[PDB]
Amino acid sequence: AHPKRRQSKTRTAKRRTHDKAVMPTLAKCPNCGAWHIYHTVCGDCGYYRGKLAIEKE
Amino acid sequence: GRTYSKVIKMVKSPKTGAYTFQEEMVPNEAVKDFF
Amino acid sequence: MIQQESRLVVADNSGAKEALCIRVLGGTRRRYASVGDIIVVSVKSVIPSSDIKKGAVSKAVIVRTKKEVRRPDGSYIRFDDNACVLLNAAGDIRGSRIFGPVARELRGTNMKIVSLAPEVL
Amino acid sequence: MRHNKKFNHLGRKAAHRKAMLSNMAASLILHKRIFTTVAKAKALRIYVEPLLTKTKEDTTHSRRIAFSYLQNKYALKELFGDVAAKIADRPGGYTRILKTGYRLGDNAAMCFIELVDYNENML
Amino acid sequence: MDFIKIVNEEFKSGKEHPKFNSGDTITVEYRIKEGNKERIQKYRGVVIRISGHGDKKRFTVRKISDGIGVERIFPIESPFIENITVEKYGKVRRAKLYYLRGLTGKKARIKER
Amino acid sequence: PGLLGKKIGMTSVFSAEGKNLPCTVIEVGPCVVTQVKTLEKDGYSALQLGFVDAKEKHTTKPLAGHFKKANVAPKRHLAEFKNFEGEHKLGDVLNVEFFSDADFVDVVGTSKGKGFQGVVKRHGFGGVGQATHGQHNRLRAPGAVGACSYPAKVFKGTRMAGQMGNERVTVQNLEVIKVMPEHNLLLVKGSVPGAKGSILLIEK
RNA sequence: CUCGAGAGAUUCGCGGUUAAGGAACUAGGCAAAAUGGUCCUGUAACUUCGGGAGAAAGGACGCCUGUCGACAGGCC
RNA sequence: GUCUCAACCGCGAUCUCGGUGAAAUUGUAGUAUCGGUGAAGAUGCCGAUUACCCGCAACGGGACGAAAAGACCCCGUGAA
RNA sequence: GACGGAGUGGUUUGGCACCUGAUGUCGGCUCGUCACAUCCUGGGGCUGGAGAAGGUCCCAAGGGUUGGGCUGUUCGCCCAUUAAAGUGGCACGCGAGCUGGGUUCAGAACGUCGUGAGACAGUUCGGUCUCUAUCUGUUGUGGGCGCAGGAAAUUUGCGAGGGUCUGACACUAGUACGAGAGGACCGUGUUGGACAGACCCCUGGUUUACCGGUUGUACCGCCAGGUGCACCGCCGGGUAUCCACGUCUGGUGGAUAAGUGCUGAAAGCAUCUAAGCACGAAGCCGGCCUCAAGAUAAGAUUUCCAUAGGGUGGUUAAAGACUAUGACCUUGAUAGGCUGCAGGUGUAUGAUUGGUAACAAUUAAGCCGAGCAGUACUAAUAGCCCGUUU
Ligand SMILES: C=C[C@]1(C)C[C@@H](OC(=O)CS[C@@H]2CC[C@@H](N)C[C@H]2O)[C@]2(C)[C@H](C)CC[C@]3(CCC(=O)[C@H]32)[C@@H](C)[C@@H]1O
Ligand SMILES: [K+]
Ligand SMILES: [K+]
Ligand SMILES: [K+]
Ligand SMILES: [Mg+2]
Ligand SMILES: [Mg+2]
Ligand SMILES: [Mg+2]
Ligand SMILES: [Mg+2]
Ligand SMILES: [Mg+2]
Ligand SMILES: [Mg+2]
Ligand SMILES: [Mg+2]
Ligand SMILES: [Mg+2]
Ligand SMILES: [Mg+2]
Ligand SMILES: [Mg+2]
Ligand SMILES: [Mg+2]
Ligand SMILES: [Mg+2]
Ligand SMILES: [Mg+2]
Ligand SMILES: [Mg+2]
Ligand SMILES: [Mg+2]
Ligand SMILES: [Mg+2]
Ligand SMILES: [Mg+2]
Ligand SMILES: [Mg+2]
Ligand SMILES: [Mg+2]
Ligand SMILES: [Mg+2]
Ligand SMILES: [Mg+2]
Ligand SMILES: [Mg+2]
Ligand SMILES: [Mg+2]
Ligand SMILES: [Mg+2]
Ligand SMILES: [Mg+2]
Ligand SMILES: [Mg+2]
Ligand SMILES: [Mg+2]
Ligand SMILES: [Mg+2]
Ligand SMILES: [Mg+2]
Ligand SMILES: [Mg+2]
Ligand SMILES: [Mg+2]
Ligand SMILES: [Mg+2]
Ligand code: NA
Ligand code: NA
Ligand SMILES: [Zn+2]
Repeated sequence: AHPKRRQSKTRTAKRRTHDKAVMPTLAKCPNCGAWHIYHTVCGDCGYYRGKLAIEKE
Repeated sequence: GRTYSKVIKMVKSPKTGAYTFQEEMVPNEAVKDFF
Repeated sequence: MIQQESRLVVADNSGAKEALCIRVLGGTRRRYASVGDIIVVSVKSVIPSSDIKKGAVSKAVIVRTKKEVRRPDGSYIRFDDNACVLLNAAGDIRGSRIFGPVARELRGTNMKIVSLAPEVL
Repeated sequence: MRHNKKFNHLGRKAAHRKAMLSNMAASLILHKRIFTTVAKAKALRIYVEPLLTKTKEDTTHSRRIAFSYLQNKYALKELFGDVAAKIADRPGGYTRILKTGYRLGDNAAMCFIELVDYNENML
Repeated sequence: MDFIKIVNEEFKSGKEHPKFNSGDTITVEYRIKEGNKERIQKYRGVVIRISGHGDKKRFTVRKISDGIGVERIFPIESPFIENITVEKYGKVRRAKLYYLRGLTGKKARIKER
Repeated sequence: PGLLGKKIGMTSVFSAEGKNLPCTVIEVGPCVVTQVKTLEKDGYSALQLGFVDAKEKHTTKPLAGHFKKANVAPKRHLAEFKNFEGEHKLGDVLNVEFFSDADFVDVVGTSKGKGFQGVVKRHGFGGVGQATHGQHNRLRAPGAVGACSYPAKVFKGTRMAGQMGNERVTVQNLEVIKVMPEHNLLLVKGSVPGAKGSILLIEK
C-alpha cells in the first residue's frame, strides 16, 4: 500500500525507458508534394489515390 | 477357468550371465507359440 | 436429478404418500439419483390407517423424474413429477400396485415393478 | 470473450445506439456526405446499406418498412426520390469511407462517409 | 466442398414420414426390444416442439397417461421409427407450445384446422 | 506416424448397431514428403510433410528453394512425424488410406483462446463466502495466497489468474468411424480441440 | 448535469434470466423471491365485548351484440 | 441463485489513446533463494544455490507493511 | 503386562521474563504447502492364523480421505453413507484475502457482593473491521541486446511442471478348507462412482442481435400504418457465440524397501553374505501430457542473400487488456455490401369475401439471417524507414 522508500534517480529513469512519443506514418503526396499521413486524404490538395476527393474552395 | 495358463522359461542375461526368469499369462491355446 | 432434501411422490400402495430423500447410495460424493437408482428416504406423510408410519426410514427406487433421461438410441423421456417405490430390507417392494407410468430403465434392475405397472414409458 | 459478435456497441445503451444510427442515416440521405469518426462511420455502413436496398422494390410496404427505421418524412421523400434513381444499377457498395485525420479536443480518428453516386470526381 | 452435407448423405438413416407441425396430434410406431423379441409400441400425443437443421430435426411429443404427463423426444431420422400417422391437424399461434405443461383437461384442448 | 488435417465440424450419425454417435469431420488431405531426416545426418529419423497448397506470392525464397529441391508444389503447413514403415522418399504423396487400417487415432490441436481469465474459470476456485451474509467484494476472489512469516513468500506453482487456452492439446484413442478416400475425409467419434478450419495432426 | 475517443480481458458497482432440487446456505431465510387492486362469498382460538379481522380460505375482471351496474350469447 | 454449483447477458467503473493532474509514504540502496547464525522469527551476516538488460497487466505471502508517542497491564509521594 | 528404570520431541499445561513512539486475538470460509507417528488403497513376518473374518508388528506419503441435526463454538453426541471419513506443523498457516456468531468499550436488566460510587469462578438483549501495491514474492505477457555474417522454416532435449484414486458383480466354485455353519487364494472378464481435459452433433441454460402479442401515453398534420418512453414496460419464443445439467477422452522396463531364497566359508556343523547369483511394493527412475537452447556450455538440419528478409501502414480474425499471433492488401474473396441457402419468428401491409359487430378465411406470409456459397459494387495506394517485395 505504501512505498517503504523513495525511489532513487536511477530506478525512476530505468522505468521511463518505455515512455516514447509515437512517430506519425508520413508519406509524400504525388500531386502536392507535401507530407501527409499514409492512407488519408491530403489536406492541402484534397486528393487521394490519384483522384480528387475533397474539392476545396 | 481355462481362459489362460502360466508359462516360464529361463534365459541367460548379458548383465550377469546366469539364468533369469521370464513369466507371463497367455491363453491356454497359445503356449506352443511361446515355447 | 434427485438429491438430498428432495421430495418425491410415493407411487405404490405401501401406505406412504410423500417421501424425503436422505442419501443417494453408491459413492462418496455421488450427487444425483436418476431412474433405477436406490436412495434412502424418510416417510413424510401417510394415508390414515396405513402399515408404515410417518417418520419411518426406508430404502426406495426411483421410477420417474422431471429431468429428461437419455437413451442410447437418441431418444429422451421426461415425466411431470419425481416418483419412487419403497423397498423392504430384502430388496423386494413393500406394496402390491404401482400407480402411473414407469420408465424402461427398470427392465434391467427390477422386474417386479415392470410386470405390475400400468405402462412402461 | 466476444467470439463472433458482429456489431459495435459504440459505448452506448441499445436504445441510444439505435437512435443515433437512425439520426445519422437521415443526415446522410439529406446531405450526400457527412463528417464523423471512423468507428461511427463503419457502424453506419452496416445500418444504411440495407435501407438503401429497399428502394429497389417501390411499394407501400417498402416505404413503410424504411419509415419504421428513419421515422423522418423528409428523409423518406429524398430516399425514394432522387437517391433511389442514382443507385438503381449499382450492386451494393453504395457508400465510401475515406480517412481524414484527428480531432483537436480528444484526438479522435476522423473520416467522411458519402453516397458513391453523388461524388463525380471519384465517379 | 461441403463435407457435412456429404457425410449426412452417406450416413442417411430412416424413412420418409408425412409432414407435421407443432400442435398436431400424431402416433409414433416405435420398435422396442425385450428378450430378443421385437415389437411395435404406439405412442400418441401432441407435438409441442420441432428443432434442428434439415433432415436432422428432433421433435417432442407429449401425452397424459393415467394422470401423469409424459414427454418424449424423437430423432426424425431414427431407424427405430416404423410409421408416423397424423390424427388431427391443430391450430396454434406460435412455434413452441411450452404453455401446455400448465393446463389440465378442457383447458389443454387445441382447435382443429 | 500420421498426417495433417483440417477440422471441418461436428455432426451426429446412426451406426449399423443402431446407436447415435457424435462424429467430427476432418479433411486429412494429401501430404507430400518435403524432407527426409536420417540418423547419419540429423541425429534422428523422421518425415517432414506439407499439407496446404500455397501461392508463390506467399512463399519466401528460402522456402521456395526448399520445395524446389524436393520437386513438389509449395505447401503452407509443415510438420514432422516419426516411426513410419515403408521408407517413403522425397516428393512422395500420402493420403487418407494410410488410416484405412486404423482402429483408434490421436489428434493434436490448438485449443480455442479464452484470453485472460480469472481463478474461478481458469482453475475452478470455489469463491469466497456466499453471495449474501456479509459479503462485500470478494465473490470471485482467490482467497489467501500463503502462510505467515514462515515461508514468508508465495510458492512457485501457485494457481492464479492469467492467459487461458490457445495452447497445444492432445486427445487420445479416438475411434475411427469411417474413411472416405474420395473426398480425403476422415470420421472420428467425439470432439477434438480447436475451432473450425484449424490444423490438426492425426497420429495413427 | 464543463473532459473526451476507442476497445469490449480479469475484477468490482448497479441491474436481468436460469435446467433439476427447494433453506441442504447461514450465528440467523441476511438479501432476494413471493403476496399485493376492486367487487362478491366466508372468516378460528381468545377477549377488557371494543376487538382479534383485510384473520384464514375462495370466486369474477378484456372486447362486441342485444336486454332490463347486471343478464345471456359471441370474439381474441 | 441463500445453497448443490455455477453459467450467460446490459450499462458504469476497468484497460488503450488525447487533455489536465494530486495524496498517504520516503536514512541511502545495484533490494534473489535456502538452511545456519544472531537483541533468541534475516533482502543486507556465513556457506552454498539460482539469476541476460528494461517494462505492462493481475494477486496479496513478507518488508515484525502505513496510520495513532498501546485504551489492556504496571509505574508517577501525576490528574479529573 | 504390575513394581521399577533409560531416553526422544517440543504440538498441552506450566517455569523463566530474553525481542516487541501497537508483533490484530476464537471459530468458520477461501487457498494451500510440508511431515509420517498410515485412515483407505499396495508389499510382507508372526499368530492362541482350519477356511472366512481378525489381532500385532514391519516397509510404504503416489493418489484419495462425505453430507446433515445441535452448539459461536474447537471438541463432542446423533442421523445416513463410504474403500476410507488419518494425525500433526506452517505467528494454535492464512482479517493490507473474507466474515464478525464468541471474547473485550460506552445503553439496559437479572442473580449475587458492597452503606455507596460500583463489581463479577456469572447471565441476558443491542452495539462503525480503515489504506489508490514502492521493493520483494507469485501468475501471465512484451521491448532490447546476445548467440563470432544476415535471414525463412523444421527441430533434438539439458531440464521443469502436470498426471498417479477407487467400488460392485460374473466365472473358476458352492469347489480347496471345514463333522457343520460357512467358504477361499491364484487367474480371466463385465460394468460403475469421484476427478481432470477438450468440445457444442445431442439434452439443457443464456442470448439489452432478432421475431411476435399486449397495457398506458405522446409524436409522424388526420385515418389507417408505425415509432419514442414506462426494469429490455410487461409477456412468449429464440440462431451464432459463451456454457453444464450435456458429450467424448484419460490416470500407461530397470533399480530397490520390508521381506523370500540358492551356493557358501570365516567358525569341520550352522548360516540369504563375507566372494558371487535369483526374486521382491499404488513407492524411485523411465514410460503418458505440456513447456523447454539466455542449456551465455546460447545445440542440429534444409534453403535464400552477402532485393534475401523485415518494420511502419491498411481490410480484419474462431487471436487479443495493451502487446503478440493468424489470414489478406488489386495477377485480390480480407471485411462489408449484393445475390441465393441452412436457420429464428410465426402468417405482415393492402385487397376481396363472410359476420350486425368485436373478428375471421383467401393471396403471396412478412421481417430477420452473428452461420454457409457465389460475386470486385465499397474499402484494402509498396508511399516512407532498416537490412522489391502488401
Ligand atoms: C491493542 C493491541 C492489539 C491490537 C491486540 C492484543 O490484544 C490485547 O491487547 C488484548 S487486551 C484488549 C485490548 C483492547 C482493550 N480496549 C481491551 C483489552 O481487553 C494482542 C492480541 C496481544 C494480547 C498483545 C500483542 C498484540 C500484537 C500481537 C497480538 O496478537 C496482539 C498487540 C500489540 C495488538 O496491537
Ligand atoms: K523466507
Ligand atoms: K443460441
Ligand atoms: K464478400
Ligand atoms: Mg511506462
Ligand atoms: Mg479468444
Ligand atoms: Mg458460489
Ligand atoms: Mg459488510
Ligand atoms: Mg458487494
Ligand atoms: Mg432454477
Ligand atoms: Mg424450474
Ligand atoms: Mg441448516
Ligand atoms: Mg451448514
Ligand atoms: Mg428481509
Ligand atoms: Mg462500459
Ligand atoms: Mg491519459
Ligand atoms: Mg532464522
Ligand atoms: Mg534468510
Ligand atoms: Mg505497522
Ligand atoms: Mg507510549
Ligand atoms: Mg515452538
Ligand atoms: Mg515502530
Ligand atoms: Mg513408517
Ligand atoms: Mg493462527
Ligand atoms: Mg482487517
Ligand atoms: Mg495478513
Ligand atoms: Mg453499563
Ligand atoms: Mg437492531
Ligand atoms: Mg472491509
Ligand atoms: Mg449449434
Ligand atoms: Mg437447445
Ligand atoms: Mg417523449
Ligand atoms: Mg427503454
Ligand atoms: Mg419522460
Ligand atoms: Mg556350509
Ligand atoms: Mg497493391
Ligand atoms: Na444491597
Ligand atoms: Na451472413
Ligand atoms: Zn497533396
